Amino acid sequence: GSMKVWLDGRLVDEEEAKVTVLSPSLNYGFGVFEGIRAYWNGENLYVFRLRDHMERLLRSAKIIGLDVPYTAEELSKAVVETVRANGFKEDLYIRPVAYISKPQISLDVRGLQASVAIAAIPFGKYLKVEGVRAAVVSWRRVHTSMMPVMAKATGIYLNSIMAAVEARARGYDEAIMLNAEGKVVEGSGENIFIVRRGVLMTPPLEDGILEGITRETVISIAGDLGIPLLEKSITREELYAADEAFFVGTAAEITPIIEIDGRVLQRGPITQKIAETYRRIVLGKEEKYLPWLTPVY
Amino acid sequence: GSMKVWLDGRLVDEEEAKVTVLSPSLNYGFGVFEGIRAYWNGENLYVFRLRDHMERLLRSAKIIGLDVPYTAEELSKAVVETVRANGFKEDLYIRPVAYISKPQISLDVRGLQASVAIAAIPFGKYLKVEGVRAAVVSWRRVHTSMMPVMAKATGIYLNSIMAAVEARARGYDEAIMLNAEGKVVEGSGENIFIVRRGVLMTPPLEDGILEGITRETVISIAGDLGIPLLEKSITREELYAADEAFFVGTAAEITPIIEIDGRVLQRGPITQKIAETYRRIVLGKEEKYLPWLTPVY
Ligand SMILES: CCC[C@H](NCc1c(COP(=O)(O)O)cnc(C)c1O)C(=O)O
Ligand SMILES: CCC[C@H](NCc1c(COP(=O)(O)O)cnc(C)c1O)C(=O)O
Repeated sequence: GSMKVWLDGRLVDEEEAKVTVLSPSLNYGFGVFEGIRAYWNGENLYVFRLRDHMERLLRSAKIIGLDVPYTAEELSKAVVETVRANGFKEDLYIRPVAYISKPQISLDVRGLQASVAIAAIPFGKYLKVEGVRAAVVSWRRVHTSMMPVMAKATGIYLNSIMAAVEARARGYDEAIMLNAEGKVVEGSGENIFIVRRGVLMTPPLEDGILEGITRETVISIAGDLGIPLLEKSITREELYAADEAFFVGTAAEITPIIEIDGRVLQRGPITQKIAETYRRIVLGKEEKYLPWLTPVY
Repeated sequence: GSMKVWLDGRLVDEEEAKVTVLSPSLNYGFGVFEGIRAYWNGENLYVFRLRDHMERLLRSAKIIGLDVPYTAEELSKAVVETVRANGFKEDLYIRPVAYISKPQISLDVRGLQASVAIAAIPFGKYLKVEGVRAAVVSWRRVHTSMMPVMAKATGIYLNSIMAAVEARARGYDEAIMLNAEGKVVEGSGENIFIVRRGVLMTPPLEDGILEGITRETVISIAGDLGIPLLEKSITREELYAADEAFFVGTAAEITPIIEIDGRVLQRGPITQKIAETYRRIVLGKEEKYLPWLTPVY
């Protein structure tokens, strides 16, 4: 067992895909990354919303001032080449990461050129498919006036780490974070939805959350299924009182939340319908959505 | 030209001191680092407050939940061995960095063991010794309720990057950041002092700043010199109206601020006295302080 990894145009062994410990990306949290799934349906391997993830990678890089010298098209091709070169025929999580490979102590990162690495890794479920127990954590989500939280920027994730570790140490599966204004915004690595009186609600972008591609997927799904949907701020009380709640994300997929700070919630019907639909979409069984699947072979 | 670098007990070439691009330290800003100077006085090479920096490295790691399997003593010896092994006889900036060397997508970083790398690099002045022009930037310093800013934690520095880049792009030498409550707290990589009516003032730790070892040095210096000193919050207006102001830091040393957002300040007498004293201290000419100098040879 040793898989290949794309790195600035070249396939190398995992063991050779390394960056100097003096990199300002390692020292100062200055890079961007992505999370992309590929699903095996029995007949092919499909990368889900590949192009969308690669355009977001570049939006992230533009947001933080990182120069990524590749286009979204190149990056997309790179993913396909990398999955091929390994001959995977199973569910993958794909990690592109863009970082500075030059050693540099100076915070002045102007004019640097990012490298990109892409790894593909066998991956099953991230959260219990039957539902997870969640805790609102003491750590607040980092705020837009301090760090650009809408970007999937590496240094921001120290915030997600504090959150994730705190919930897990206390026995739970996942953290929920509030923003600076006390609104429910995000799991450590998931966007969040609740259902209240048959309306689906998810915090708006302006609340300071990652603009998740799963989130966006679920918004279209709700459009198709005729489920009324509001992008509206959510408070802790609404979460405690929700008829249902669930997390969404590339790794997380669609996962029900069956407990929040000891308050029990049903594994609910809207969650279930959305989870079933999303599975059909990613496995290639919904014709309308095939433009979002990139065949590897 | 190729220098040696300490890495988990072993001296290796810079080119071999590399970490997998899948490291949660690279992907999620989860590590800690230090900044340590060594000064050449003509007769020896002295590392300044080595032990203090290494104990802070470990406080940082304890703060963010990173397990560093070395003691401050070991880390100190490592620095000396590394400077020796390179045979430097000149001014150095030393970068220890503690990070996770295992590849890992999961945010669950519990139970991991950090590696440490230590590099030493020739280094002269960071900011113009005659004084710098500074701008209060649009980016706020990250807040304690979101990230542990008192630690020298890698992912936090994306905040310092946004600040430093913004000031430099607009033509200035350095950024000043306000905290969430609007108080002047820190440069992108410096603590800040002002002098108002002959009293030296620097923001208190609780304002959300790095507990700088230079800052601490200057507080003792002021004690010795009989300069009244307050650890008190500073507002923008006080900075505009200061009789003098200056930045301090390992890299920065003691640097006057001669302009803030177009408002001119004198290169002042207290700044000068503190800069002259600090130089004498680090070059070994002040007997009282010799316990803070570690001879390399
Ligand atoms: C492992 C870190 C989590 C990681 N990010 C997913 C993620 C999301 C949802 O984003 P999307 O639906 O675009 O996947 C929301 N919020 C955060 C903090 C995330 O990490 C993931 O790649 O799934
Ligand atoms: C290159 C990043 C700046 C870096 N940190 C120094 C530094 C200080 C002052 O700390 P000390 O006096 O302990 O050095 C204050 N504040 C910040 C944000 C810093 O980066 C330095 O190593 O000097």
